[PDB]
Amino acid sequence: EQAEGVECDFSPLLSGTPPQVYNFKRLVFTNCNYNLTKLLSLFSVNDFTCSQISPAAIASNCYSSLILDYFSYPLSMKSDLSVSSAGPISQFNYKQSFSNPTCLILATVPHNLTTITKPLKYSYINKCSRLLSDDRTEVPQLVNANQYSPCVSIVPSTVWEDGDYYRKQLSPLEGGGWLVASGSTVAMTEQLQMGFGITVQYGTDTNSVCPKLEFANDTKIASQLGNCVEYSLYGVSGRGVF
Amino acid sequence: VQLLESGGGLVKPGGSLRLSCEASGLTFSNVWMSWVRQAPGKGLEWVGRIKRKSEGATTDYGAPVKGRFTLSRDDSKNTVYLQMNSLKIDDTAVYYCSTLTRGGDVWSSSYYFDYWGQGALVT
Amino acid sequence: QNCTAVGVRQQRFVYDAYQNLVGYYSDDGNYYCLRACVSVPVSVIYDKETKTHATLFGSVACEHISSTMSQYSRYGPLQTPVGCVL
Amino acid sequence: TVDVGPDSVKSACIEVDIQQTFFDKTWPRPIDVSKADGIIYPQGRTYSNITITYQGLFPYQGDHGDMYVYSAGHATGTTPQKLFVANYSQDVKQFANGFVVRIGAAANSTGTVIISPSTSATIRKIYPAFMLGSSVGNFSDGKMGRFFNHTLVLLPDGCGTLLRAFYCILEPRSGNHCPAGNSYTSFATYHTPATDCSDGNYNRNASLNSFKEYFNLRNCTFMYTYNITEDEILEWFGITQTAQGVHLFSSRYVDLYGGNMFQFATLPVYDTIKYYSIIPHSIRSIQSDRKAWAAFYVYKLQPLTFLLDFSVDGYIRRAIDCGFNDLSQLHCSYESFDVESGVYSVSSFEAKPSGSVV
Amino acid sequence: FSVDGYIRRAIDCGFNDLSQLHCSYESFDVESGVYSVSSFEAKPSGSVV
Amino acid sequence: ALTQPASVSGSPGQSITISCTGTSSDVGTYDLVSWYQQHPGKSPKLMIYADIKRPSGVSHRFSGSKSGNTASLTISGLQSADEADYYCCLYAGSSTSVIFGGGTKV
Ligand SMILES: *[C@@H]1O[C@H](CO)[C@@H](O[C@@H]2O[C@H](CO)[C@@H](O[C@@H]3O[C@H](CO[C@H]4O[C@H](CO)[C@@H](O)[C@H](O)[C@@H]4O)[C@@H](O)[C@H](O[C@H]4O[C@H](CO)[C@@H](O)[C@H](O)[C@@H]4O[C@H]4O[C@H](CO)[C@@H](O)[C@H](O)[C@@H]4O)[C@@H]3O)[C@H](O)[C@H]2NC(C)=O)[C@H](O)[C@H]1NC(C)=O
Ligand SMILES: *[C@@H]1O[C@H](CO)[C@@H](O[C@@H]2O[C@H](CO)[C@@H](O[C@@H]3O[C@H](CO[C@H]4O[C@H](CO)[C@@H](O)[C@H](O)[C@@H]4O)[C@@H](O)[C@H](O[C@H]4O[C@H](CO)[C@@H](O)[C@H](O)[C@@H]4O)[C@@H]3O)[C@H](O)[C@H]2NC(C)=O)[C@H](O)[C@H]1NC(C)=O
Ligand SMILES: *[C@@H]1O[C@H](CO)[C@@H](O[C@@H]2O[C@H](CO)[C@@H](O[C@@H]3O[C@H](CO)[C@@H](O)[C@H](O[C@H]4O[C@H](CO)[C@@H](O)[C@H](O)[C@@H]4O)[C@@H]3O)[C@H](O)[C@H]2NC(C)=O)[C@H](O)[C@H]1NC(C)=O
Ligand SMILES: *[C@@H]1O[C@H](CO)[C@@H](O[C@@H]2O[C@H](CO)[C@@H](O[C@@H]3O[C@H](CO)[C@@H](O)[C@H](O)[C@@H]3O)[C@H](O)[C@H]2NC(C)=O)[C@H](O)[C@H]1NC(C)=O
Ligand SMILES: *[C@@H]1O[C@H](CO)[C@@H](O[C@@H]2O[C@H](CO)[C@@H](O)[C@H](O)[C@H]2NC(C)=O)[C@H](O)[C@H]1NC(C)=O
Ligand SMILES: *[C@@H]1O[C@H](CO)[C@@H](O[C@@H]2O[C@H](CO)[C@@H](O)[C@H](O)[C@H]2NC(C)=O)[C@H](O)[C@H]1NC(C)=O
Ligand SMILES: *[C@@H]1O[C@H](CO)[C@@H](O[C@@H]2O[C@H](CO)[C@@H](O)[C@H](O)[C@H]2NC(C)=O)[C@H](O)[C@H]1NC(C)=O
Ligand SMILES: *[C@@H]1O[C@H](CO)[C@@H](O[C@@H]2O[C@H](CO)[C@@H](O)[C@H](O)[C@H]2NC(C)=O)[C@H](O)[C@H]1NC(C)=O
Ligand SMILES: *[C@@H]1O[C@H](CO)[C@@H](O[C@@H]2O[C@H](CO)[C@@H](O)[C@H](O)[C@H]2NC(C)=O)[C@H](O)[C@H]1NC(C)=O
Ligand SMILES: *[C@@H]1O[C@H](CO)[C@@H](O[C@@H]2O[C@H](CO)[C@@H](O)[C@H](O)[C@H]2NC(C)=O)[C@H](O)[C@H]1NC(C)=O
Ligand SMILES: *[C@@H]1O[C@H](CO)[C@@H](O[C@@H]2O[C@H](CO)[C@@H](O)[C@H](O)[C@H]2NC(C)=O)[C@H](O)[C@H]1NC(C)=O
Ligand SMILES: *[C@@H]1O[C@H](CO)[C@@H](O)[C@H](O)[C@H]1NC(C)=O
Ligand SMILES: *[C@@H]1O[C@H](CO)[C@@H](O)[C@H](O)[C@H]1NC(C)=O
Repeated sequence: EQAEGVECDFSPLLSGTPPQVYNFKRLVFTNCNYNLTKLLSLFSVNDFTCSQISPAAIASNCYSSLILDYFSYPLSMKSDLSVSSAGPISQFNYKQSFSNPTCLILATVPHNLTTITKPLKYSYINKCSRLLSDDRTEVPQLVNANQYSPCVSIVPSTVWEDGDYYRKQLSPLEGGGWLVASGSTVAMTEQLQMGFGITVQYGTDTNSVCPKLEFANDTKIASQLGNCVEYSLYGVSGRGVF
Repeated sequence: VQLLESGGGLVKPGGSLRLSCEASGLTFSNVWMSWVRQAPGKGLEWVGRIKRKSEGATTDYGAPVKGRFTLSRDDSKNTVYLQMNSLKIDDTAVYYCSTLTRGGDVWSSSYYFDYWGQGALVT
Repeated sequence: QNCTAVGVRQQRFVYDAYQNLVGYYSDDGNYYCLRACVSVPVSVIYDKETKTHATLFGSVACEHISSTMSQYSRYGPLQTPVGCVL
Repeated sequence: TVDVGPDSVKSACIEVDIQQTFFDKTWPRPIDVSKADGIIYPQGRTYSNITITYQGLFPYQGDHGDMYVYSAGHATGTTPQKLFVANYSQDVKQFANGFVVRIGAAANSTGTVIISPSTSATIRKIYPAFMLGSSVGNFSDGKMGRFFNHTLVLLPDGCGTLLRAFYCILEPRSGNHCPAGNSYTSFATYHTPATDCSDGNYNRNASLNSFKEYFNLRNCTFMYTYNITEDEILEWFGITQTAQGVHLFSSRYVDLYGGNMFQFATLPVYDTIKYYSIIPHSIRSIQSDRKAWAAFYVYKLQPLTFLLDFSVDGYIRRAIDCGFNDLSQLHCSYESFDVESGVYSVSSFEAKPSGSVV
Repeated sequence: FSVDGYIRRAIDCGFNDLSQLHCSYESFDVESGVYSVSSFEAKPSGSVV
Repeated sequence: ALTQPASVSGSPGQSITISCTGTSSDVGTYDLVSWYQQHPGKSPKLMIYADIKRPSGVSHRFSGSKSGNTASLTISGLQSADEADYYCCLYAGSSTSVIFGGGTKV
């Protein structure tokens, strides 16, 4: 038993300019029929990995919520998307959860996908730290799994030149002092390259985020009463007698 | 501001040539320097640019001379150099010593070339 | 705590048989003893029929038991032959 | 960008006074766990006629909470005068794990008018307004309470018939008594019940318009409205934030007469909320006719463990705060509200570390 | 280890049976009786392939 | 890449424009296109920068205009003395090259 709804709309993703890594966009799907293949069909995928969930399950099971985080990303920097990364990008721009089931998709954009536009260049932040009230002591400021860079409000939509240094003072609420940052650029390739993070949440609500499936009239509770059956009710599976 | 440029001449393809120029009226150590070229019948084409000494004096080049031309500068003389390690016949052009600046701020920047020198002919 | 030095002086740290740290030679030349911070054991005296209770603070001298100890805090107490009871 | 209507067209803001000494009153209403007061119902699963433990975001037992009240503004007969509020605008506090608020705590009781030392009145329910965001500083004159970039603003409107929520950038107006003008004191919302609370036509934009008189809205991401059934029944409202955005809880839509809170809406706000404040509100009533309003109480939530009593109707009626005291822990240990007599062991008391030594 | 931190006595726990007995009880003073000790291992000769 | 008209012309006193088109990354998003004027035998000079303003050495006849992904140079009350080769130039910051159009015969 599943409710009917609408198909998950990924048009937003495909209808504008790709976000920067440290300023990505988040699409959350709830009560929805998804099709991961349909989406990936539009991209010349380079890689696809998962953790604590199979590549199959991510495209076939039911979830309480499905989160898609998308942004522009140089293909060549994949080495720092590992959980156990060096840090230059991971610890400041974008991190993913290691406690929830997650996947990572790396793909390039074909010439035919003309609805998605091309950025001037790639940007990222390499440095981000806080200065204390003594204007001498500094402490690194890192980004968490579901957060945005701690100094995202300081850094502009693009890094014009490597070494561009940004600064603002802090109000007493945060303990005063200064918050500072510095980034760099990467030359844009002939074709747009893009990355997608996926987080899967289970058990917090009705698992109504499912694939789209048809059905027969012999899969109802009614008229099956008293018999041992297998079941799947809004993502909740098991075996028993109704 | 005056940008005095010299060092042109005729060198057969396969050979090499170095251009140089001297800046006066500006603070050399506080400006970016660059080069462009223009062949007869063609429009303007970027050769490359060099940063300030305080910035490590790094360089960036146009694709047409990638891996062939090198830029350098020396603040003790207020001069800029462009060395053409390997010349091609297509390099026949007038070269121009120039400067590069930015407007706006760090949040939103805008780049442009303000000053240009007399130029020199490479053929 | 301030105490008498034991062991060999060159090593800053003095450890127990359990390999726990029990002493240290300070930069000022003094030797201090070190122990883990001690907690206060508690048991609850509970009477169902009268729906009431009292708190028995282990084997404390009843010196460290202030009033307002009826909560963990994230009549006064009296000292008995058992421990301190509030 | 969401169109949220036109800017205010007034050349100046309405003056608002702050006489704090009129608000320095208290009627303590601490969380009583034995009545499941402020308990948020588990979202994923229901139960029936059982006692189990559960971990989640709950208030501490015994917490008094932070009491806030609203008052009538000044008036001379049938002509309203400048507004009158407490110093709430500068009261910027940490969001932490989110919070819950008791609404209509003293409804139906007899009280007094805040701006009149000896005027009695019947106490009626009023809904709280909030402003939330990630970064806060000062206004141009050095006064506190200016939120930056996008803010989440929650404004009950229509004299308590609808709740409106939106996420926009606040652009302060420069007129007299305005956030970015001369002679600035504070900002506040208000309504004029004489015309705004007409039974046959509630001004569903009264509070929104008043808000606009102080700040313009820019680059709005969203705006939602929810309807409110008008009554004097005590209710709870709560707000939390996760990777899924901002969650809004209310007892009204499921357990109106029981108090169990349930999620009713989620907002697409993925910007971490760090700070929030209570929005001031004054009522521009007639001098000869003023009302008393129930206080509301704000409580902090923590990742605590509770013993929950699920009744035969699936609702929670009693709970135990397993970390409140020793006896309480004992009931939790046995997962039961009935424990035999005797002497039982419990968790010890521990001293937290003082200044470190290096 | 003496009170002054210097090592005055030690037991080589792999020397012989009695030596191991003291090490087994982590003491230089053990009670009388008959105790089990580590067995004597067999050693292989040239391999066979 | 920047695309310009082969040539633009008119009589002294008339108003003419020189277009310079590209995409969202060239003109649309940022105001970073500049215009140059080159006389035969001479170096180019800067007429307008950042799609907005001119150097004090440039007359008021020359003004910028932008619409969508199209940039242009407007010459109001053109003079015979304005006869020159005009160039549209695009340049951002790091990790990118300087882009020039083919030039316009004005
Ligand atoms: C300010 O003052 C207002 C009133 O002026 C007050 O609101 C009123 O609160 C009382 C409760 O104290 C409401 O009365 C009833 O409350 C129960 C809630 O559950 C309790 O009582 C049941 C009784 O068996 C217990 O089992 C349970 O454990 C709780 O103790 C409601 O369930 C009642 O609902 C009745 O009316 C509904 C209307 O559609 C029916 O659908 C429902 O089946 C109930 O009908 C039954 O009772 C009716 C009583 O006259 C009877 O006429 C029907 O034939 C049928 O028997 C009911 O709500 C009272 O209604 C509230 N008033 C309003 C307008 O809702 C505020 O709480 C108070 N504020 C403060 C802060 O004090
Ligand atoms: C979240 O919200 C914060 C604010 O709450 C935003 O940051 C603010 O951005 C505004 C601009 O949008 C800053 O205000 C001023 O911006 C000017 C930018 O330069 C333009 O204007 C100058 C004026 O002559 C032109 O010359 C220039 O070419 C540009 O046109 C700054 O120049 C201003 O600086 C002033 O104060 C400094 C203080 O020492 C002086 O030194 C300067 O001379 C000048 O007086 C000013 O900055 C505003 O300051 C920003 N605040 C902060 C804290 O950064 C965030 O950007 C927003 N988050 C995001 C992601 O957008
Ligand atoms: C009280 O405040 C509310 C605030 O929501 C206000 O209603 C809003 O009014 C504004 C206009 O001031 C509406 O914004 C636009 O108005 C134009 C008018 O012609 C509409 O065409 C716009 O339609 C867009 O959105 C539609 C959504 O499906 C699209 O189908 C359409 O193609 C357009 O994209 C848009 O409405 C604004 O939408 C309303 N808000 C709502 C929820 O309708 C209200 O009027 C105020 N009340 C009073 C008495 O002032
Ligand atoms: C937040 O809202 C403000 C107000 O709507 C946005 O500023 C506006 O941004 C638009 C660009 O989309 C500017 O468009 C103008 O178009 C005319 C048409 O010819 C052009 O001549 C102007 O130079 C300009 O391009 C508009 O002027 C601008 N308004 C103001 C007051 O600056 C703002 O961009 C929004 N911010 C975000 C993040 O959406
Ligand atoms: C999920 O998306 C895939 C890819 O678009 C769908 O598979 C296609 O379905 C159409 C239906 O007519 C077939 O013609 C294609 O050949 C299928 N493609 C492949 C690769 O098999 C799939 O059906 C979608 N799922 C649902 C439930 O519609
Ligand atoms: C720390 O402990 C040392 C060792 O007992 C103390 O030093 C002794 O202080 C008494 C005070 O009259 C002297 O008579 C001893 O001769 C000192 N011993 C040595 C080895 O000098 C020291 O004062 C203690 N410090 C504190 C703050 O109590
Ligand atoms: C409880 O009260 C009785 C009262 O008699 C205390 O007993 C007396 O304690 C004092 C303490 O010095 C003795 O001198 C008396 O001789 C005791 N009287 C008797 C009859 O023994 C008793 O100690 C109190 N208990 C506690 C825990 O304080
Ligand atoms: C709710 O649970 C209680 C027990 O926790 C049920 O009461 C028991 O019902 C059985 C039925 O035979 C009796 O034998 C027990 O003695 C009852 N216990 C008590 C304490 O009375 C109660 O009936 C359950 N309620 C519902 C609606 O199922
Ligand atoms: C609003 O004014 C009240 C009253 O002066 C302030 O609350 C007092 O804050 C001090 C700070 O230590 C406390 O000691 C008092 O007990 C508080 N009094 C009351 C009645 O709460 C309050 O902080 C002021 N708010 C702002 C934003 O300035
Ligand atoms: C922003 O406002 C805060 C107060 O709300 C200012 O901090 C106060 O500055 C005065 C200056 O004498 C100090 O006496 C207070 O103790 C400060 N308060 C705190 C909490 O530190 C702050 O300086 C203002 N910032 C700006 C830029 O004006
Ligand atoms: C809140 O209730 C009001 C009831 O008046 C709703 O507004 C009415 O919506 C119906 C359509 O279902 C219209 O025909 C009426 O004319 C509307 N009333 C007015 C005064 O315009 C309102 O939409 C409800 N709001 C929410 C959030 O549910
Ligand atoms: C390429 O885009 C066009 C739209 O302009 C579309 O009709 C066509 O089917 C697309 N081709 C592929 C292979 O997606
Ligand atoms: C289920 O029964 C309804 C009854 O009219 C019928 O229309 C429908 O087609 C049936 N579905 C299947 C899969 O047989």
